[PDB]
Amino acid sequence: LEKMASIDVHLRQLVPGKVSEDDKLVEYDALLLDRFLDILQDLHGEDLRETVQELYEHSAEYEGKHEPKKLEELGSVLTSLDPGDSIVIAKAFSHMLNLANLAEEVQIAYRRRIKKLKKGDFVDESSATTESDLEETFKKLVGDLNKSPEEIFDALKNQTVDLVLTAHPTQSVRRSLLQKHGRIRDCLAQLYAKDITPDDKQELDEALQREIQAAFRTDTPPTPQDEMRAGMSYFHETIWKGVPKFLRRVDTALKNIGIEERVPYNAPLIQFSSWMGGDRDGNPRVTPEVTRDVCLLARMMAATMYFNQIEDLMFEMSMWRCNDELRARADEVHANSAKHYIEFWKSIPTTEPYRVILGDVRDKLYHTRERAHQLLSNGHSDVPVEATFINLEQFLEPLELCYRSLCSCGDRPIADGSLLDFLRQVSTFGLSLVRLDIRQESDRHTDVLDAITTHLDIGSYREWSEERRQEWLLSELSGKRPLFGSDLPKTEEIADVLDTFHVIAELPADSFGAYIISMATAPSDVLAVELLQRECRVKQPLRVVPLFEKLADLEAAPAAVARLFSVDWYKNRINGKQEVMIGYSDSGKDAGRLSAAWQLYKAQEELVKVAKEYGVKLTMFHGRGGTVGRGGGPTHLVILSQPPDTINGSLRVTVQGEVIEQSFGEEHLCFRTLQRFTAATLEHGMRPPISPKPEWRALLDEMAVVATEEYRSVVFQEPRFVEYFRLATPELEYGRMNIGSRPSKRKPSGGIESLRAIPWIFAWTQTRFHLPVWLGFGSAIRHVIEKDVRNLHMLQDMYQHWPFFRVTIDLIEMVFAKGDPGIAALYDKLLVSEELWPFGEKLRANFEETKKLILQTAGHKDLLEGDPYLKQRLRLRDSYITTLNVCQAYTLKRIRDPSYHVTLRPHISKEGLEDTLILTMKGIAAGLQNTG
Amino acid sequence: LEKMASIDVHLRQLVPGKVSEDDKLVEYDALLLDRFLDILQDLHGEDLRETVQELYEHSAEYEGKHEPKKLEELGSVLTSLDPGDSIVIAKAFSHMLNLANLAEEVQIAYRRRIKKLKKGDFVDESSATTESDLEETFKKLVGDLNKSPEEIFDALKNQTVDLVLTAHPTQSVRRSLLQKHGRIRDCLAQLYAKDITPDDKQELDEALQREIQAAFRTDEIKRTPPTPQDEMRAGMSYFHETIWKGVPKFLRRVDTALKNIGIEERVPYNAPLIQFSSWMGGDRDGNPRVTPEVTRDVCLLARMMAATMYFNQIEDLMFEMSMWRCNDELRARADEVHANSAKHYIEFWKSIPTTEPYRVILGDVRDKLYHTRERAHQLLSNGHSDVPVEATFINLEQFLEPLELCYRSLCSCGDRPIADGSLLDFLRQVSTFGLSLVRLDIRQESDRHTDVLDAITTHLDIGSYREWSEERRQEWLLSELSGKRPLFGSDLPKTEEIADVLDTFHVIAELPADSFGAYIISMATAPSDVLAVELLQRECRVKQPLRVVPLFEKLADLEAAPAAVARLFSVDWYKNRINGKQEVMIGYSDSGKDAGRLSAAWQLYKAQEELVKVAKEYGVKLTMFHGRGGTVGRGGGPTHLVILSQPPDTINGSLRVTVQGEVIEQSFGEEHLCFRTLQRFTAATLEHGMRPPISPKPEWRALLDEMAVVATEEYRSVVFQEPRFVEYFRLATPELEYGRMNIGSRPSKRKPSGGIESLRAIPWIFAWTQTRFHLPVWLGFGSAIRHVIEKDVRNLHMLQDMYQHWPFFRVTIDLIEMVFAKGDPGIAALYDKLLVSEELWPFGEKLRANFEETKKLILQTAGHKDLLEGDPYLKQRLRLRDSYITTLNVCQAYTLKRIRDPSYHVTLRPHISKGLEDTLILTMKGIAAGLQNTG
Ligand SMILES: [Cl-]
Ligand SMILES: [Cl-]
Ligand SMILES: [Cl-]
Repeated sequence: LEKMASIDVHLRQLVPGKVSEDDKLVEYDALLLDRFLDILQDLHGEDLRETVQELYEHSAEYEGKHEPKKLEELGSVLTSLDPGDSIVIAKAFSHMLNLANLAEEVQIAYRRRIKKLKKGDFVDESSATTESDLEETFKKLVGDLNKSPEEIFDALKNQTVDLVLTAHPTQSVRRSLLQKHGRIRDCLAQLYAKDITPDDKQELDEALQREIQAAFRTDTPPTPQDEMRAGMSYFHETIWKGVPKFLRRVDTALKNIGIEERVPYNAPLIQFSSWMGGDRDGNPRVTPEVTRDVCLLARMMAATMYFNQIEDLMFEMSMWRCNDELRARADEVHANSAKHYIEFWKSIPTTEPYRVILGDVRDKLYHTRERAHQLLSNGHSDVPVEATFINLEQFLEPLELCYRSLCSCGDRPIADGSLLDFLRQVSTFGLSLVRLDIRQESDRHTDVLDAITTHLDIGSYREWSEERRQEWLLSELSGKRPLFGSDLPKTEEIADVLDTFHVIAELPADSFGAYIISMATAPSDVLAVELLQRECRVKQPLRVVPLFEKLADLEAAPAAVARLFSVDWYKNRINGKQEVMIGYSDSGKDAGRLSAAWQLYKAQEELVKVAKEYGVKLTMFHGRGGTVGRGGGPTHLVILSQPPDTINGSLRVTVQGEVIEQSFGEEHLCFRTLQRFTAATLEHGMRPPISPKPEWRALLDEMAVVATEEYRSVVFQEPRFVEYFRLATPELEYGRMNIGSRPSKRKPSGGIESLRAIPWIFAWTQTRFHLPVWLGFGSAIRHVIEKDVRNLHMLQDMYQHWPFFRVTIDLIEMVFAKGDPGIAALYDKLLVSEELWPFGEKLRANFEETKKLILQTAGHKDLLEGDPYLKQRLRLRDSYITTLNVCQAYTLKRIRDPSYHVTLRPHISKEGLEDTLILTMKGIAAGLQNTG
Repeated sequence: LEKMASIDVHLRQLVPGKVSEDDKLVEYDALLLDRFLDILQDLHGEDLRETVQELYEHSAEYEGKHEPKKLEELGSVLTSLDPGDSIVIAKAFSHMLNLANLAEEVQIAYRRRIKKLKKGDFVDESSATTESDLEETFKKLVGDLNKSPEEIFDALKNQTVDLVLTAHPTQSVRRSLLQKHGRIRDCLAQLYAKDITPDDKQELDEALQREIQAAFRTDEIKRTPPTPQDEMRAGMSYFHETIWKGVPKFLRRVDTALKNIGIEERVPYNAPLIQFSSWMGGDRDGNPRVTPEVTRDVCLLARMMAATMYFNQIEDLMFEMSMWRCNDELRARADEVHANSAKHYIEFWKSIPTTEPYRVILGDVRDKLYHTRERAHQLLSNGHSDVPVEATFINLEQFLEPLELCYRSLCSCGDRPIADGSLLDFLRQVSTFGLSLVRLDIRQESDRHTDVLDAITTHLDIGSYREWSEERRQEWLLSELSGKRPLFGSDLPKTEEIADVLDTFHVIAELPADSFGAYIISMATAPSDVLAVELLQRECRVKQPLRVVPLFEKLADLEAAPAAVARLFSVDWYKNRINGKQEVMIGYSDSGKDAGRLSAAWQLYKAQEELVKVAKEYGVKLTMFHGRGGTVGRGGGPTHLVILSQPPDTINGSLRVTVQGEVIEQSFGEEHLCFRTLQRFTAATLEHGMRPPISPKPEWRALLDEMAVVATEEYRSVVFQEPRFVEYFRLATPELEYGRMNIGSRPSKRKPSGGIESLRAIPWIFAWTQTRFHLPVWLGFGSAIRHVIEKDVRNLHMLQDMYQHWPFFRVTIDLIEMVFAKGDPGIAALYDKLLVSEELWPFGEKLRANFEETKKLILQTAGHKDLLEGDPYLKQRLRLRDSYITTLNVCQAYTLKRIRDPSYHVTLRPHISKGLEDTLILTMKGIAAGLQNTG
């Protein structure tokens, strides 16, 4: 059984050097692959294992030298498989790739940092191995920026990082498999403890095989409640315990620069928001009942976690010396009816006052859970609302009383233990863990107000000009008469909108965040949501957040927001705070990526100018994809790259589902995520990036013109482009496939304009081509190099000295690292008409030229020259991904073309090609993670 | 703040050398003591901290050279304290001693073993650093005895270790304080990781200080002398702490060790290698607070604790059990369960689909567990329920069946590795803990049964069962058990005690057999006592009667015991009722209180010999239950040799031992300590079953018989013949204050009037353990060894041969020597000076001289010049503890003088920073926690 020696040789040939000396990635992945292949031999036979290992070896040789002969060598094997063998092989490479990710995570979490590797500039913030931790950021602020420790502390006090969980564009990984990945990571890490005993190591090996098999032997498009349940798992996994540890580390770093206070436990440095069950944009499956469900489910998970956390808190709080105030409350609580701690104590006596009060809190938490459960499964309760906590103050008040009393009695250290962590958990997570944003297209609000005005015999709000719409909406917001009643013809859509508002109205305000308007263009959209909110009797209306998607919408955004701030009603409703959302993926679908990047920098600049004008605190909400959508260290520089004063201590970022596991799956990875978001926000508030030189802005304006020209000329002007897109890519199968929880085309008939951003990026990411990400950069850089000899030098200056530019270029280079034109050529050869075959050749030439020009700008000879660790990990995944690519291509040809008969091979073991296609989609998706 | 330099100096003088090179004990206790003393300065002032530190330094100097001046300097400070400062200093030294204990536990748990330190004989089995682990025991059985691994495996399959939790004789430490100690041990251990980062180390320091303060600021006196339900709750803490998770880890290590000798099977998941029993809520012997309701309560409470733990564990089990390939049998069960109403996993899944059959079955089991928990809670809190009994698990088989279905099903499809994961741990936990975690034994005096039957026969006009001879008692009992007519009804004059007995039986009949073990008869002397319990059981309608276990306490009861047990096996009814299994109990503390220690030890070896002879004669499998104190009563490594020391064939794969409350924290408080405890019980049981100790040479037997005669003569001549002994015991010792003080949950004097004879064994041992004198343990040995050395010059050599080559003798002597390490005649003399009349002073002086003589003689026997010459690790830890205990000794002595004598006015000192009874209780609890086990 000498197969391990060969896979060892191929892994060492794929990743030759050591990116450090704790570089155990090759060792880790070799171990996981040996154990997996032994299990595979045991379950589906020797023949299956030999076939699989032959496929992987060819894949590694290809990712070695990129010989096109290797790809046909893979294909000859993969097409001769009957659907059963195809499914077993595809499943196998999916789990192998997953194991590579798990090993990769262990490497990242236990890679020792290097102090001597820091260069001293902003480039260090692009990798976790050199980025500034919390305290290095403090000493950067104190030494270089001449900020006082008091100023840093006060900034932290008023800072908020708000992380928004969004639905996975594909497989939102089930909670059970998250747990299994956790056990696998734990077993790996412990197996490499330089102190492990022989028996412990054997039992760890046996647990590792056991877990790999457990994950490999498990097989609707999950209901939005199920996907939400799955998306919330990271709170149980790492975030709940991780948050108080991080805040405590903030306290320590403050003590180490002379600050004697701790960060106030009620200061919302960390907040969590969710779109799961709230985003309705082109998703009729997200109903009012779905939103109510995920709201109550969230309140349930929160009550459970607080309930379970408060018993160990009750065990710790056994003191007797206390406040006069606390003693009064304890004697008060002692006057009542003790069912949830009989296993611990028959009853809580009055000489343990903290235990009395805390026991009453535990009882109210129990009634809170049971009521939320009763509302969820029925629609009414009988549990008195006064016997529960309804707002955060009812909850915080007795805990704060305990804290005051303990400090009163010289027991402050005890208070800074389980109690401080608990208080910080209540402040971070509230009664819901997350606050749900609601998202809907503006057009639906136009439809509702149009049915309303037509019903009042005043005309059609839709035909009205923007100014007339604003004037009517303003006259209604300032009036006292209601707008409509039950007597109102509602279409299914109009009734959905109003019913969603009624459900928001009947639920606690702690569950909701922002009302997000998709395709927002004008102030009347924002006023429409505010009016519909008020007239549906929502007592505390949500803050309305416009989403400006298209490029023209971005240009018109600061005028519309200034006009909104200028009207007295909206100015008194917002009370000096406004949140605006900009969409990177969406805008890229409109006008290419380079143009969306520069337009979003300028648009944020102008929005900040308006916000300073009217005295409003602006919060920029960064949607999905983009430069702000990356994993790990790059994000630190991403945040540092935003224009000066666009953050100002209030950051709101989408954590894309395709990165959320790499970011919160493990204890260390999670802690470092929270650390870098907080540190980059704090530093940016006190140390903005440089203002761009005037020639830099002129150069980017021209490049923006050329890049949007090329992008629209290929994507939108070419007549046969849509046919090519439907052939050289699995877009049709992705939409038909019940994969994306929502549908792809907003209007089923329409073109790419109506195609959503997620399938737009996905379709080209599956083929390792990524055209929506890089297209346009080529002609823009060619144009400026040819127009003036010196512009290359200017470009190289920007990449070296302008953070915004460096992060934009860095993203293009990274996406090219995940690209391989040869595989794309295979897709062309199998799936595209001969009439249309030369077209892909031209686009591929553009791919190569764009790659060379990006290298020239970054001063690099190879891709990712500055981040060898990431190059290593990506090169590792590519060996598995390439196999899922070839399998997906031939499977597509077999699905579309029943006239393509293959010489099948005999069944292998196990002692429908649609399923295999879905496997390859999920696999390739999991191996490429984030692109644009 | 250079105070740290002084406490470091004193600590290094107390423990000078290194018992290894991972000896960080002095570092550990120095760090903890520094942090504690800083907290003490911050809360109660600088003067309080300086006074306390001056006291501790003097205490350590005393435990160094035993200079009598140091004791008067301690007393001089301690008498001048007004009651407030007395409370603060006593509390302070209690928590400091606890920290010495915690540092000691960390040192023991992380001390690396040394393979080169093994000598190759049985002496190695007396210390954790050299004892044989499971695999070393296997290879010792295979190499030296040429046993096949299959024989070892079959022995393990049929071996059972049965550990019985009994009430702590004093402060059964509250669950909360156990948890704080856990956090402190973890901060220490993590603070010394040789790779730890600066911020982590700073935050661990902050957590350590925080936790030490948390423990110091909780009261440990007020409320009630905890109700038996509360004491049971506190006693059950070790299942949540370590035992629940600990059982499957140990069994898996057993599997690995079996693999390393060629055995490919695992220990069958239903095989009872480990069992737990409880007396908490069942022992009524001289304890009227333990009522029938108490028994019903602890049974149902235990059933709740078990259902809770299974409920929480089966959710992770449900996450692991996500397979789809399954058995035809399991697939059928999944389709059936799917036909029903799904309320306990909405946060996880809306409902369980049929393509996850293991999740279907496990979810339905989880539902049944929730109904069981809430139902038992309803029975406890009311008296009835409404939860249908068919919607719960009433016996262990309903519970085990679907889990075995999952295991069989998983193995059918080549998923055996998956089954040997979360599921195997679960099956072994169900088999070990059952539906109750523990089985409650009931214990009652035989005399109470005599009272019940006497009221019965008097009510029927046949005579008084009490006046009847033993043979007539037997004849009547035998005529009644074989008959078809009931014995009594409601029309029966019952005294309060008789009603207690009958209600106890009625409660036993109304509860599941899964909750009960053995009915143990205290002061058992004759077969009529056992037949009385069997009859009262049958006539009180207990459907599945408990197995009856006589407790032979007094020496004469032990001598007559094999005759009585033989007579019991010879009666056809009892023979067919017991079905070939019998458990008999012997009591080490009881026998020592009767006849001294040496005679009770030798008498118990012979008594076990004779009981085995009877069991082999009649073909019955005998189980010896070892009560509290004794040679079988120690902490840690010594138990390994203790078990190996029992007479051949007395164990035979079924061991039942009392785990005394004063040691249970040292044995089950920490992960490693727990694993090694289970390991040494299992390994010692297996080895004794296959490799008995040598049989004693005839001259060793004759010699021990002589020593038994002389030793009982001295012991009874001092305890029972000296008239003023009872007078002295009430002065030189806090026996009176222990009983009057609401300390021992039960009372001391059985009949309040009587002497030591009616005094229970626990207060008897305790009273003398507090004064560092330990008279009940060593008295009689002095004269015995003197007698045999004088009769023949050569007997010393014979004694020295026995200690070196006879395990029983070595463990007995080892125990006496260990108790002597914890003894100090100077402190006992201080108690004499403060509390004892002058005309009785020579009496104590004479007793102390016996103390000295026995000590020297014990040394001569063990071939040692210093105490504990062969176990420096134990000597080291004991020396460490004694420096703290001594201050609590002097304080307790002067506090006793202040309580008894209000005519003793002291020149008080001013109060320091922000009731002598509470002080006394503090000193008792502290000294008890530092001295732990003796005899
Ligand atoms: Cl989107
Ligand atoms: Cl639901
Ligand atoms: Cl006893």
